[PDB]
Amino acid sequence: MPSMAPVLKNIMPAIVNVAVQGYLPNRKFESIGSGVIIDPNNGVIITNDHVIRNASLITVTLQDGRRLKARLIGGDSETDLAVLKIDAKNLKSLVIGDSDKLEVGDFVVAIGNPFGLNSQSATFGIVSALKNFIQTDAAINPGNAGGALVNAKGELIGINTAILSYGGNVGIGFAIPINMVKDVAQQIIKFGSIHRGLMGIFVQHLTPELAQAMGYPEDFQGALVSQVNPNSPAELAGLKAGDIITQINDTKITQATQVKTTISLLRVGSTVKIIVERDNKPLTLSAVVTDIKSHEQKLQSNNPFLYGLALRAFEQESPPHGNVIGVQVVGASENSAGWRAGIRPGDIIISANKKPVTDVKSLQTIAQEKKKELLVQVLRGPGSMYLLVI
Amino acid sequence: MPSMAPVLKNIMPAIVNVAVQGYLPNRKFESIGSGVIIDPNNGVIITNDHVIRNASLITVTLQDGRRLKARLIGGDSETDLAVLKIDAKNLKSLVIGDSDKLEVGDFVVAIGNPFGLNSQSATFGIVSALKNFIQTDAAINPGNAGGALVNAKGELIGINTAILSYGGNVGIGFAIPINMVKDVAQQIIKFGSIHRGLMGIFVQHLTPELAQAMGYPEDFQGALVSQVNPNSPAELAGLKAGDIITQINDTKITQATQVKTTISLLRVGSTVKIIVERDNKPLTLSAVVTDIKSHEQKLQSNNPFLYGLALRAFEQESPPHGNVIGVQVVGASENSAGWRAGIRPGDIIISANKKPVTDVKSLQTIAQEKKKELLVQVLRGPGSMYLLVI
Amino acid sequence: AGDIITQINDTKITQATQVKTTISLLRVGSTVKIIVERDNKPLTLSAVVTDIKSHEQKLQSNNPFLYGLALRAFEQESPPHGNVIGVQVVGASENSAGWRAGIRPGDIIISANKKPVTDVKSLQTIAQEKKKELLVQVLRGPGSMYLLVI
Repeated sequence: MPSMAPVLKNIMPAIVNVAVQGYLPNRKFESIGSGVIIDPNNGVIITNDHVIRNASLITVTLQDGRRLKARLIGGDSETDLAVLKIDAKNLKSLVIGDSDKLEVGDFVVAIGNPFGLNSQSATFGIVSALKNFIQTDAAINPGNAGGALVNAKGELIGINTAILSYGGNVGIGFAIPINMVKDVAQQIIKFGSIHRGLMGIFVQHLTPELAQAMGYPEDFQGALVSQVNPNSPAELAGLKAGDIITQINDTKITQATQVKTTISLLRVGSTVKIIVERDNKPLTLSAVVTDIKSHEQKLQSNNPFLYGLALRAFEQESPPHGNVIGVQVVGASENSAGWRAGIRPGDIIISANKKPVTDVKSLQTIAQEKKKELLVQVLRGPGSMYLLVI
Repeated sequence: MPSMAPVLKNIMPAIVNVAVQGYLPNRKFESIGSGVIIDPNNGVIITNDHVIRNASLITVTLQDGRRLKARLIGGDSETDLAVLKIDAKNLKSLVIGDSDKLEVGDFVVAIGNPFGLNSQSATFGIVSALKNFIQTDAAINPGNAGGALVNAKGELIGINTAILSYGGNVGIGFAIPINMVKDVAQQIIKFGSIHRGLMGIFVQHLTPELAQAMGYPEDFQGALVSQVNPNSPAELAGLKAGDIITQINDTKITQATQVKTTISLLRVGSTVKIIVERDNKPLTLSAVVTDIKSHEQKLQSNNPFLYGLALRAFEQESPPHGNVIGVQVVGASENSAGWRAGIRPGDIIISANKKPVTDVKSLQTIAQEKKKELLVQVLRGPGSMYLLVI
Repeated sequence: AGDIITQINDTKITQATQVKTTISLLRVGSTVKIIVERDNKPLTLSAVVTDIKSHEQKLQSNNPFLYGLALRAFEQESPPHGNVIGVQVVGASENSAGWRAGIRPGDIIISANKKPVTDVKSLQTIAQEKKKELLVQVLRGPGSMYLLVI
């Protein structure tokens, strides 16, 4: 007779309980979930960042009734993963699969603790879709989070995370593929965390309708680039709106949504090779993943007194003033060095450092002048005002 | 290791998205569901009539991202099926199974798009019951409608349609057996639609309790005939209340509910052989499926001025009138040639074409008289009235 | 504009609302003889009636994809873009060729059919290239999207 016990038996202790206590800064809360042992010797354990979030104590419980105090090595919420360490020895694991060999229709068993139990719950199904989730109809309910999704030979291939559904299993659960898991695990393990980078690209799905419309076979495949922001690594590398990304380093691109998932795993400083069909010619591009703090910080020292604004040219007969000629503020970043000194949306900058301000460029050449402050002169409907922008 | 991928791989593109837009005459609505390709060369596609209903545009999307405009060849709601055509080529299919070889306990995979996705969702289970539905515990949620239910060798054996359950999968889904599907598909394909017929039979389930009670072994099997309406094909063929239908053309009858499902697939004009145990003697009967419009229309020209009424004999001392002798209207079809001329329920027809009207037969022999109108004389409580029935 | 109507065909015209009543009665194909005052010089004109739905068609035809959308030159310094230049879409008919294709009012069309858009004319120039489609590169806030208009 066929059975899934022969493999499940060896591997259950690899899966653990994860109970969590604490309070949310916006109330006490107990938050129960699951977890997996990926380094029996160092006690390295994986779980969902959402389970352990806002924890003071993280109690793990293995199969043998051992209740252990756990420590959070590091935990990225954007991929909703967290690494854990426990100082007990005599721990078991399971082999770590390769999520890329998985095929829709593969059999699959989810291991976790939905609702209560203290030893563990296992449930059966197939792989139903690949996205960056894995979809499965193997049951997954509250408490399954952080637990294991293993293949027909018992190899860790996924960490179960979400359901679609007043939310019972319904037959649609989501797990992160294990390849991703290894990837974020070592980074967190190693650097203690993940530094995400910027690119300066916006990317949309290539409809055959589109591919064709740009002179391509209606089964050409890739991700259409709609914008490339200026002074962004994407543009340094020499990318352009219109380009179709076909390939990023190793990964092959057939959907837009892939580009974001390949990249948002790269450490700051990572080179990324971008193969990009452009006007039927193929051209390999290299871009550097840079620091989202420094980059912001850089454009700020680049465009100094004027960063965070949205300007335009203005020419109007306006009582009481007469004929207004300045630049018009069309918006203002509330944390902008503009807004702080007083500039609100709607204002007309008709002067700066006692010079006449005509077009947007006339104003920028004035902020060009090396000083510690911009002395700006604004209108605000019927009345004016000077404002000192530092 | 065992797997369902080896077969699912070849057959997924056979299944499609079906999005639908429009408004209900009783509001704009988007109505998403699924669909299957049963003629890769002619682009013949099946789905549930309920998905495509009230559509203006029917957008299909195959696996390769091709978004196609679709046309409704024809669609029967009573079986909730619809045939679709699309003018693209390079389409794949799957083999069409035989729903009659299926056996409770067979493994089975449902393919469709519950909720969003644009490529497709597949889910596993067994065949749980046969009814005219197929029951399965393979997951089925909103958006699965119109999609495929295939057997352990990947052959189309069903079109998933309904769930039992604020309605998630719960493990009880319904698909129409494919044999039925072929049947309605060609008819719609061919004649562009299905003309359902009349019989004039009412049929109930033969309890052993009943079978025995009519002098039969308590494991005799069939459908008990409770009524046979007059001038109905059932009666022409020579059927009778009391008879037990054992067999209809090819099909073998073991439940009542079968009779309705075998017959409501027959084109107007179809002969239907009915084998029927009667007083322990077997007698084969042949009946003709006739037109439900003409048949109504026929009884109407048969019984002319009196169709749609429910009459009875009446003899009462009634102030102010004295002793009333007429026929009593006990009801009236609101769309009856009676009701329109004025006759309401409760009326006493005490005369017609200036002759005395005593018993129901006395009235019918008068409507017998060939003319263009019946001049009828009614009472209505304390007062009377003449009414001209055309 | 600025013309004063004196009479339509034979019917002389003494009031403003005379006109609308006179016309709506005329069968389509007829040939109206409008006589008009322009700077004290009376002038006589020949114009031909046509059907409303038929007309609308002429409007949809003479302009392939930009029908139903109000348009004006755009220039602004706009994070995260830098200095945007394109034509801004002011209004987009509920049933405009573009509204179907995905356009919403507000969008700033920086390129069409792979060519840079600047003034309003440049876009139409481009929209007259004898094509099956218009591929419009819009901006929407801090975001870009490509649209195929048909």
